[PDB]
Amino acid sequence: AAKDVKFGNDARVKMLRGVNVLADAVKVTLGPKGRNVVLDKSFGAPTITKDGVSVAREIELEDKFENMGAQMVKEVASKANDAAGDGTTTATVLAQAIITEGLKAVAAGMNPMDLKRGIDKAVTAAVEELKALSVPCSDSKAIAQVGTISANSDETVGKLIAEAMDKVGKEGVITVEDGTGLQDELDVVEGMQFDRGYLSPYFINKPETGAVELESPFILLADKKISNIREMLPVLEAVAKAGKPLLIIAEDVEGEALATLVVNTMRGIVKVAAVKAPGFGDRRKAMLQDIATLTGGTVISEEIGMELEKATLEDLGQAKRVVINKDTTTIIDGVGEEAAIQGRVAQIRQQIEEATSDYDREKLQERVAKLAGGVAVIKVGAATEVEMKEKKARVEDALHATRAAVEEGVVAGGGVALIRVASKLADLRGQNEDQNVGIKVALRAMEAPLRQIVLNCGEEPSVVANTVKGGDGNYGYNAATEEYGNMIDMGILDPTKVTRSALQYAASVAGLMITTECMVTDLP
Amino acid sequence: AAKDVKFGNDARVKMLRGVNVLADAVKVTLGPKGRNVVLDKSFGAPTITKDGVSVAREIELEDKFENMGAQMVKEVASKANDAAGDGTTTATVLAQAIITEGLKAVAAGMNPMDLKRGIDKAVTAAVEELKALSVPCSDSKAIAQVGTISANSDETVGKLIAEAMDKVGKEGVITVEDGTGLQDELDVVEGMQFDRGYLSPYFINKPETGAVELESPFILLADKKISNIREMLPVLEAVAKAGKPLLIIAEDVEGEALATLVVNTMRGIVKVAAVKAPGFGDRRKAMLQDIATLTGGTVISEEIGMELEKATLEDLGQAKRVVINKDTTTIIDGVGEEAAIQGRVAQIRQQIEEATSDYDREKLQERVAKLAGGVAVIKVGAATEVEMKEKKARVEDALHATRAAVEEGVVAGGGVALIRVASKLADLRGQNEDQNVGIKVALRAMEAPLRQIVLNCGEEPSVVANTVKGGDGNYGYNAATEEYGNMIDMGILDPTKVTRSALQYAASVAGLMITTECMVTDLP
Amino acid sequence: AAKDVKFGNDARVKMLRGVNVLADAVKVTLGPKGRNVVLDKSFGAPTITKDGVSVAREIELEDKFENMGAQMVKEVASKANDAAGDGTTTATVLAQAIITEGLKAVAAGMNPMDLKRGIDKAVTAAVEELKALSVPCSDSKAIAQVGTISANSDETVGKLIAEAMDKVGKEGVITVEDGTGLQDELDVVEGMQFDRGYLSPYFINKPETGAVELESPFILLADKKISNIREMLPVLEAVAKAGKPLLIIAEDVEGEALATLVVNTMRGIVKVAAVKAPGFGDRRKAMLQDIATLTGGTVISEEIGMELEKATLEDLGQAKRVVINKDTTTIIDGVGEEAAIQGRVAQIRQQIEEATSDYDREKLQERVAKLAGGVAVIKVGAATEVEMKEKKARVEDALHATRAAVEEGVVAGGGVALIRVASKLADLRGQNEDQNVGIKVALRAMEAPLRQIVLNCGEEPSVVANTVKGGDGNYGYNAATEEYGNMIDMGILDPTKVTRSALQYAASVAGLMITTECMVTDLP
Amino acid sequence: GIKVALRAMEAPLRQIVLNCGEEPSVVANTVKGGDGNYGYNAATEEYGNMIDMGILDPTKVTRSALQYAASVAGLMITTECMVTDLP
Ligand SMILES: Nc1ncnc2c1ncn2[C@@H]1O[C@H](COP(=O)(O)OP(=O)(O)O)[C@@H](O)[C@H]1O
Ligand SMILES: Nc1ncnc2c1ncn2[C@@H]1O[C@H](COP(=O)(O)OP(=O)(O)O)[C@@H](O)[C@H]1O
Ligand SMILES: Nc1ncnc2c1ncn2[C@@H]1O[C@H](COP(=O)(O)OP(=O)(O)O)[C@@H](O)[C@H]1O
Ligand SMILES: [Mg+2]
Ligand SMILES: [Mg+2]
Ligand SMILES: [Mg+2]
Repeated sequence: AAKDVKFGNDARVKMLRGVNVLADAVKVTLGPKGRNVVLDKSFGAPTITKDGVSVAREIELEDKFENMGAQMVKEVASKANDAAGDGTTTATVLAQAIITEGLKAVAAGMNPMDLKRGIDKAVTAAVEELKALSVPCSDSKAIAQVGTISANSDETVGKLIAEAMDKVGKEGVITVEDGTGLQDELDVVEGMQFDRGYLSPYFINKPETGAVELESPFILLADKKISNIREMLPVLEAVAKAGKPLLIIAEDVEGEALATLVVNTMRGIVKVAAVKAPGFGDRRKAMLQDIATLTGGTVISEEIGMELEKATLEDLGQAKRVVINKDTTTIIDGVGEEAAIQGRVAQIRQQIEEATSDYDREKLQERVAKLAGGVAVIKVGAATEVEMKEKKARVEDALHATRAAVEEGVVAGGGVALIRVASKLADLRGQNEDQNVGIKVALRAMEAPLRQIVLNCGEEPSVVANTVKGGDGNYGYNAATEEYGNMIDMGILDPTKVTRSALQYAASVAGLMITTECMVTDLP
Repeated sequence: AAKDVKFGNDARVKMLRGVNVLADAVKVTLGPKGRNVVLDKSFGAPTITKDGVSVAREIELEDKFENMGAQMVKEVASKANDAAGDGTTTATVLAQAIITEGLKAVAAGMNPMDLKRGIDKAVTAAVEELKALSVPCSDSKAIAQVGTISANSDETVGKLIAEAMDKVGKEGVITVEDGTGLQDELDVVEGMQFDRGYLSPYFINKPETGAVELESPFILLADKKISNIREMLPVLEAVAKAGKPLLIIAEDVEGEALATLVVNTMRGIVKVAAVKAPGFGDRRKAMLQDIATLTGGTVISEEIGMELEKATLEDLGQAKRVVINKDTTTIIDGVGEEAAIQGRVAQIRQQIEEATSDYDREKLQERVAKLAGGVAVIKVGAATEVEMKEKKARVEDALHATRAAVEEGVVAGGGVALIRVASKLADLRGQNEDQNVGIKVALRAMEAPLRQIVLNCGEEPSVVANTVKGGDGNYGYNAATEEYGNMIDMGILDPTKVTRSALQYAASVAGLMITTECMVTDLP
Repeated sequence: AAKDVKFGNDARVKMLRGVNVLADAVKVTLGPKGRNVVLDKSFGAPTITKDGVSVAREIELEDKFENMGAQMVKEVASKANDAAGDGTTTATVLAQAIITEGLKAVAAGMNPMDLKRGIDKAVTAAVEELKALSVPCSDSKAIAQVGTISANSDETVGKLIAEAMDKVGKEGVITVEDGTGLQDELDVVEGMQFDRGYLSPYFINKPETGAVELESPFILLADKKISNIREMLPVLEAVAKAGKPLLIIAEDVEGEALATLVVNTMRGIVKVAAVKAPGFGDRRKAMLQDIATLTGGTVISEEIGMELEKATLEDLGQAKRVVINKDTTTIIDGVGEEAAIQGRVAQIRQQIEEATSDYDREKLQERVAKLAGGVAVIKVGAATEVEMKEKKARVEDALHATRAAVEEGVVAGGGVALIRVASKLADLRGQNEDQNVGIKVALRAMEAPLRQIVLNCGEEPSVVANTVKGGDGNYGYNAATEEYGNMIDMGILDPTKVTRSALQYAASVAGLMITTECMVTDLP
Repeated sequence: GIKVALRAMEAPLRQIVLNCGEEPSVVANTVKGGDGNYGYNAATEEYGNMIDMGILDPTKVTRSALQYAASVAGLMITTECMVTDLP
């Protein structure tokens, strides 16, 4: 509406303070010695977390100019989380050091626009160095180590995650849920399973819980619900002839079908139970072909060349057995050929490489794992609900970190990789002196993540940093153990992607931010 | 809306004060000499309670940082109540001692994360120690003592509760209601009974108040309302031929069926009364099978290939007698075999262990006890509603305490068990000194519940503790009689579960709380 | 309701200050060394921009009289942006110099109406000089230079845009969208394409992702949607007789027509499917004739003398092949005479030349590019969301700058064109002295854009101005390299249209503003 | 109390370095690494034997300063109450 305007240094100073407030809050949660930050909620209970992205979202400042600086730095932490789900706190630290030094350079009389370019080119060069340093992380011990390091140095977290990734496979789906006990527990689901139970409670086969176990059953898929649509007798009768159980997947099954069905099942004529498809028409219809092909069956195209009666017994899918409860249906193993299993998976590859990425990929891969791999769920122990969210959150960070480490490798932790690369880029130069200073400023900022970790440990950041620089390769300081050695051998590893993303996201916002001459905001 | 941020010691001090305010409110109500807390309600007259959880829920501080501290400690008291329904005041005290000592350790210059690990390791060991100490409470005398101790040393409450648990059984359901008199009274329900009156007021078998007693009745169950679908008479007529009374359970019965029924019943041709099912769709339908199986009858499943007319006299269940009134229907005993009763109970086991837990188990166990055991209701006598709430509240706490004592045994009271276990753990060490101090801090905090009890009695908390520590096993100080002796022999018992839960819940929040470096809250 | 009135100098001073506030905020972003402006909003994330128009739109002042001045100057920046999309910051600067000097003239005892006439006369003469100075930009290198200069001396932007304009042609359409990747990308579309996908997913000719390729298809256009209006069989059969694929464009196609169509396409009867028309009746109907004429087909005018069945195979248009996916339909090349492609284009000239220009031209030219030229889409890379809009914003400025440069030619950059033309007009005299001063003032103001650029550089604007005036023709100062030379040789180019528009738009509003004797506004 | 007194000792060295515009934490760490009279001379920005270089304090002044500092400190540590004239 109405504006308050500041020029040059006055605008940058206020912006810097906003950045410092946001960043200082974020910094205390960086490292094994990192300490928790509590966010005030008026909803039910306060939240205490060591996750940098969560803290950044929450922070808004009373001073409009300072707030604007903080709001812009908020995004780098936000973007880092979006990319790999970890290193958000580290990214914020880099933004803090780049911005502070860059503004200082601007004060010196240098053109910030040139400074951005220096920084941006330095960043591009730094990224290439990170890729060189990055080494594959395919073994279980290394995966555990990244999980352990990511989840505030918890060895158990990394170990459990490593087992999960190993058992489910490369494309498997891993999730984390609240645990009943104080103990961390891993659950693995083998085969094809979904969240819909049986409409006919009455047909219970052996176990209670409403469990339905059909042995060598035929699977029926349809695009229409069945009411008085019981007319499918030659199809069901054919099944009746073989004396085999029938499993039905469709939009819905009505009381008429179930009433007659229950008696047929109860007298032993046919053991048949029906369960509703996954949900939305786009959702269930897409998911039907895979169940059909997996079981060797044929999907009934209601809207096309098929009808309720029209379909021979061979069109039905076959499975060893199924498990049905009120809320869930499990197929033990449908009998289908590998060419069909892979073919269903192969058509999925286009689906995998999708521009949408959010929503489409998450659900779609779940089908993929289920079709040929497996799905794993991790339970987290903790006496209280608040302890539980912190513990679970860190575990998720480790889960994301392992995913990042596998796909793009790992680099030495403790901030050593950024400080080590900075020495390498010492010879980088640009078009003019202002750019050269910008390049140098970016390198200078690289050091900061290392020293924050040490600072949070209540130890002199400068002492540790000087000895670390003096060292070679992966040599660095272990904050937790309070001693010096090879970071990789100690099991402290940062996934390369989070490290890279942190530096690129920090620099990207920082470069433009340092170039701000004029700030525009509302008056009180 | 901007946020207020505090760092380190300033945040921890404010947090501590919030904790102290909440804890001080709770502490005064701890022990035989515990004092009352009055909660102001604009609803009606103010409430007076000695229950710590009730007091904890109410407390919220003007200062946002202090409030945040209190809200976090509020949860330990709240969680304890949810778990066992007692020891909430004791749990809060442990949080008070743990946090005060822990923050002080942080002040010294130690990693809070390490202190928390020390505390957690000590807690895990403490819990295990409690299980060893826990002496089984399988007799009525011990149960009475735990009830009496829970009820702020009210002997009548404890004895009454023991009789209730004894009479109903292990899976029996015990509830407490406000009495219409000044005297405490126990009510026990035998056989199968439900909260539904009779549709036809007109037919009363003999006793007044709508009391219907059918002698050797046949019981009919249905999934249908009856209006102009009276055609079922061949079934009714068959019963008329028999000369036996008919009991009817269905979704509803209307005047056409009721009006014909009334005259047939009025002049003695048939003695038949109809009552509506338990309540909600699958809740009532779920409960129909047990009624019919218990009585040896068959449920007419509309939903299953059966019909209203289709049912023989033999299908109907048989009972010695039933009792009905305007709001209640009771069956003295159905003729059903034990293997079928157990089969119904066995199938209930899945129902027993379920994710829903809250409310589902409460209603589900009601069916369970009703099916083979008994249901007990306790009335509390008080002239005034305010006196009644305090008296009744303590009774419920005692009821929960007995349930906890039966399930997990008991430990010596007066906080002696926690202080006694602490001596055992004096030999517990972690990876480093910071953890060792955390361990030591937890052990130190164990003593506090004992001393708070003594403190409330106007006696030196430290001296009593020193003499109690010098004792063996269950030796301790009895606050009520002001002298030392064997706590178990004096009838002071703490259910193991409440003691265990108190320590675990208190420590879990306390550990996280001491690790707080930054607190964020809204501006004043 | 009530009004505040100010007279003479006080009114002008408040107006001037309002102008100065707006202009000072805008000036900071002018030049290679220009600096960013950050805008705060309650909707999403704060904006960082170097675009003067974006900054101008936001600014509104607390003082009603100052606001009135700022609002009037806001329009010159806005109008310039709307006219050419670039030079908005420079235009604002001219308004600043014109008004400052003009007001000074007002304070000199001069008639403002005459001063305005002098300004207007000087501007008319200046424009003609600009017309003479402009040299056509026809080579790729020069276009790249204008794009690069507009994009704040970013070489990649100029390179990418130069390739695009050359490839799409003069009437082709170039747009910019946010890119998925970090790097900038260019997409070029050949032939005729539209944004509506296929109704039948089942219909995939060969490649996956819903990709359909029909070889030598017959194209059908209709003004109706097919539900149960299935009959068109003799039309369909004729295509079947031919053995060629059929493409259908209409308001809609239903499942009944699609279901039979799917079966028809699978076995081998016909390879045929339909895609929905562009959108609104006038947009789709107006766009139907061109697709039919392009392919040599006839649009079925349900409205006119044509109906469903009434139309043989020859009526249908032809194309070499089409590309169909979920979101788009592409015609590779329709077979039609150029006597008709041009005819569709020729009627378009009235369509191209009209008052609406916004909405109408974008969509209409889009058709034009598709009909005879090419369409290019540019994707913008950036690590972060804030970087992405700044990068993208500048790219649009370059896109518009290149469009302006090709249409009207280019002039030397750095503001040298205006300073050089001012010397030329040094002998222009009006009716009287007051006008002569007004003229002289406009010439004086021309110099300012050059010096503002130098001022942001951290160098003395006056020293550069004196040296540049002393020089000849295109001689000027390069802010980026800090040295003098030939601006054209350097590659610093100003499209004539942005330069001309800036000067005329600034002057038009400025002349009126200096004329003010009294200002009326609401009370504070 | 012991730790408080031992690290309190560091303050004058660090103060010297701080005044000079040098990092006290860095200088002190290296000086600790050395032995005897070895240390950093703020005036010349060099490390070695401070006494040989030309920087030293009498033992009596160093001792007296340290003991007086501790003596006054202990009195403040033990001071429960203060009494003064109104503002
Ligand atoms: N025990 C440790 N010793 C040395 N460095 C560590 C240790 N644990 C973690 N780090 C490092 O410090 C970084 C930040 O820790 P973290 O809180 O997880 O931040 P993110 O939240 O990961 O920025 C890690 O990415 C890693 O390089
Ligand atoms: N007469 C007593 N003598 C010694 N200890 C007692 C006596 N009565 C109760 N206690 C103890 O003090 C604790 C707290 O009493 P209570 O008010 O019931 O708190 P909860 O509400 O149980 O925290 C008991 O759990 C028990 O161990
Ligand atoms: N590197 C440069 N050296 C000299 N002059 C430049 C340079 N870059 C841009 N200019 C000039 O200064 C003007 C303003 O730059 P710009 O920020 O793009 O403003 P607009 O936003 O174009 O007013 C340009 O139109 C051009 O004439
Ligand atoms: Mg991490
Ligand atoms: Mg109690
Ligand atoms: Mg521009």
